[PDB]
Amino acid sequence: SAPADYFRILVQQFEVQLQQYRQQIEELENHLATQSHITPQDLSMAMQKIYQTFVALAAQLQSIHENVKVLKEQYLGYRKMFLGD
Amino acid sequence: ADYFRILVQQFEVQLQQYRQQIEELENHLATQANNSHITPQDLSMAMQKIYQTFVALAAQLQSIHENVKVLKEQYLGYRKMFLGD
Amino acid sequence: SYYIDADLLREIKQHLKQQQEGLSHLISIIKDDLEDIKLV
Amino acid sequence: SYYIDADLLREIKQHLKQQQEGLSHLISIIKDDLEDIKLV
Repeated sequence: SAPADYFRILVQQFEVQLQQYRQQIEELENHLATQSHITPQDLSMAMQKIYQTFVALAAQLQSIHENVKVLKEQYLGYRKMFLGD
Repeated sequence: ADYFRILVQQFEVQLQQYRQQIEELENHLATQANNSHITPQDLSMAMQKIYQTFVALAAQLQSIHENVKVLKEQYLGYRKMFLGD
Repeated sequence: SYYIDADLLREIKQHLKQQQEGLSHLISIIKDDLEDIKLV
Repeated sequence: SYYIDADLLREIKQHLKQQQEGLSHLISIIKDDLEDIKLV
């Protein structure tokens, strides 16, 4: 279906964006003038984990999408059985 | 309090209740001869299978919310670092 | 012939539809959170 | 005092915001899926 194809395309585009933005932000960070006791490396590590959360969330939403597909298949299976086929 | 978890628990209770209401309706199903040898018991099983997918979906939504909570904490953490605490 | 009670099937469907709406509600909260949160 | 470049922080924030919006678009499609699924 169009929605399912568009979802797949959005996920691929999201992955690309994550890769690109990760680098763009990393370059913004090494240009930080700091020190307080927070090094650019401290910020970089924190940002890296933020990136990891975004990757996780995208994967989790993809799994939700797939499980809703399963749900639909099971609905159809039940309906078919209910109707004697 | 974690109000998202409260809402998920309520959804999970609704699953239990609605499953039982459907189980009452399943007593009204009739056995007729068919190529597939379908019985009310087969339908009941197929229905429960649908419910197991709802169970999985609700738990997965809770797990996504947990990551949104992590994201919020990470944002606050990075903000604090950037702003010199 | 294979006669089935469509009213009965509709009673079952109405329960499941409510559950679909419940899932949609939950994921809508997640969406609202992702739209509201900000680094600063 | 502790001076920080808010323009830079805002630039970082805007990148993350766009990613949040991406996730939110995925959710929208799932909500449409949940609205459209019918037992019959």
